[PDB]
Parts: sequence; C-alpha cells; structure tokens
Amino acid sequence: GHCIPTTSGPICLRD
Repeated sequence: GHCIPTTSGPICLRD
C-alpha cells in the first residue's frame, strides 16, 4: 500500500 497515519502514528505499509 503506502505510508498513512494511524492510532500510533505514521506507519509505512509494505502492501
């Protein structure tokens, strides 16, 4: 996917 914000913060997804 991509890098989006989350409950914990900005996470970089590898899908």
